[PDB]
Amino acid sequence: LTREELRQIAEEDFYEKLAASIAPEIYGHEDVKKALLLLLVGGVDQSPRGMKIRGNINICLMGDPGVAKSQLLSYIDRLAPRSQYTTGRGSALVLADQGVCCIDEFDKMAEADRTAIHEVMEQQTILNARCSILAAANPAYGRYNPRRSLEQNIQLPAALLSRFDLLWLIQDRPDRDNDLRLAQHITYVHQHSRQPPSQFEPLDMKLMRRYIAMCREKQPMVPESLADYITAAYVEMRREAWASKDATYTSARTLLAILRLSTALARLRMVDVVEKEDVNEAIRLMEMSKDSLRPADVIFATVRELVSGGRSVRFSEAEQRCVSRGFTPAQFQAALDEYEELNVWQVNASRTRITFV
Amino acid sequence: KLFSEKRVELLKELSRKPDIYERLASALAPSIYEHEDIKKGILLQLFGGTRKDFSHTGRGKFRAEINILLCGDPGTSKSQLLQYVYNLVPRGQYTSGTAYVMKDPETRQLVLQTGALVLSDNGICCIDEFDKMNESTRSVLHEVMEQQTLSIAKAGIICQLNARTSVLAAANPIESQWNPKKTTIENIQLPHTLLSRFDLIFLMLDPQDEAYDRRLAHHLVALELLDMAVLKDYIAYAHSTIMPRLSEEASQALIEAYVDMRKIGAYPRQLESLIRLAEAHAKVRLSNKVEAIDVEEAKRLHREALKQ
Repeated sequence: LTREELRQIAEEDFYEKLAASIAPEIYGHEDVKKALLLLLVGGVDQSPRGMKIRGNINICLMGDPGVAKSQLLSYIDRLAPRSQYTTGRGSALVLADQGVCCIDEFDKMAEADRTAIHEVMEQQTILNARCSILAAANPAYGRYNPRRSLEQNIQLPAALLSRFDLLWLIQDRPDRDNDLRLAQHITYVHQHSRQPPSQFEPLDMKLMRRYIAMCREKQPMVPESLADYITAAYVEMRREAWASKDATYTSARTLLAILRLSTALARLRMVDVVEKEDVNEAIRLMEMSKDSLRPADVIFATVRELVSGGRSVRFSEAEQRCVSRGFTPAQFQAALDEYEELNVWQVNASRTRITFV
Repeated sequence: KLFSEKRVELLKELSRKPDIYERLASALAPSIYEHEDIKKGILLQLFGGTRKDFSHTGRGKFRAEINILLCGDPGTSKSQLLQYVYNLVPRGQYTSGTAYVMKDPETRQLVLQTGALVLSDNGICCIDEFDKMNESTRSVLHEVMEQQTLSIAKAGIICQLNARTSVLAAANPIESQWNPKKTTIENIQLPHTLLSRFDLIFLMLDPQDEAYDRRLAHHLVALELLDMAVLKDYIAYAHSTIMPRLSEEASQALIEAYVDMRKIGAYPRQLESLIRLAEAHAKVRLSNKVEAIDVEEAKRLHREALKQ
């Protein structure tokens, strides 16, 4: 780019403007726009210790007909530098090397081609097939049924869905105000030949293409400090997915996907080191994607800490420990009396020892 | 022939280390974690047994090559391990779930083309998604598993082919999840013949233990060289040079092992597999005689696999 144009990209809230600039003609779905932007950016590719890891982001968008999936696919085909737009029957993977393969009517294809798709997804090879797969799908009956399981509603194997690093469900939920807003936006787009006036005018396609090309040039390195936090977050997510039977199998592929998302965010912000904000944003995006489918008590605890094998507790030790915690002796006496009312314990008349009932 | 004296001396020095076996277990598939028994079994299969000709006895050529079956959830180390074995082992073959007739355009004569199984003769053949294969192919597999030969009688073409290959198969349970049951068929639905033909069956279960997930995630985020390059030539040297033979003490140990094993249920084929495993371990130690240690280790591994 010309650096002045990069500054023209780098105003405040630039991430939101870039997300909205992709397919602004379709109201809402900012999360899907962010996912497509990260797919355009993509993660990093590394070959450590004899194995090759993927940085490509493959996203599967499924929804009832009429949720403007085809228009999103056409727009991303137009915007991506190397993009191959194809249908279920109509087929390409090699032609979109180092690019984006946008395929629609995925659910309307025979399993024989699906079997070959798995190798492309897992190893980006066929020949090399290093491409980002963007798949579109529809429910089997024409309407998504939340009663049925996800696999049955998608009629695809669980492994194929797992190999997709991102799954986005769009449902045509009838809301009166939302329907009226969508209708009026469609009317304005139809009449005025233009998008409705938003807060910020979206950037040009060429400018966005150049920005993506420049952001792909950088290869951020993951710091070792955030590794422990990433492991803790992955543990929490996998525990949650184990507790829920209907959640997708959170194998190593989920951790690889979130690492790819963090690296893509780091490339987007043009920083050679991945920060915790990128990790938090990746966790937020994954969570949204999976969602689409008194002094008395403190003093009582303080004196409870001194019940290590004893029934009676000295008054002075408890008083000193309570004062060390930041409580005045008046509050200590008040808490002692209040918990004495509850028949918890009895205080000696000499105020030297307390016997716990 | 292909080794200088210094290479043989270095191999002897390495073999004199009592830990080399376990160290070689650490050498196999560094990216794979906490599957030491599986690596041990793979190494034993690489060593294999010794070939014996029973022409004077009137018996057929007994199989002397080891086959291992793996079963578990998809997305695990199956495909990566199979690729590692195929890349490391020369003449290895990778297939997913035979001979055929081709017309000669010159003489109009029907000639034969050899499938991957025949092409991998004296090599290792690895198969993914064993459960998802047609029943006709699995019916064919019985002959190659048992007699190491293959006979065809079709359209007047009658032929017999040698198929000295080792089968390393990966399978997926029918439930796609380890349902709490008793027999492996209740989860995988395989006939008793194919299961009995396998020398070693291992099951990959992802435990619901938090610390295991910690270790897996750390190994992933954090994701030797002196060993595998030497090991290829070391395995070639062991195959070409040494052959173990059975002893009286190991004879008594194997007899006792068989009579104890049948009380649990037992077929003579598992006894043959135990003999083969003892030969493999003797080759591992580069010992020309099979001793108590080989039999004890083979029995330990078999009992560990059965317990799991």
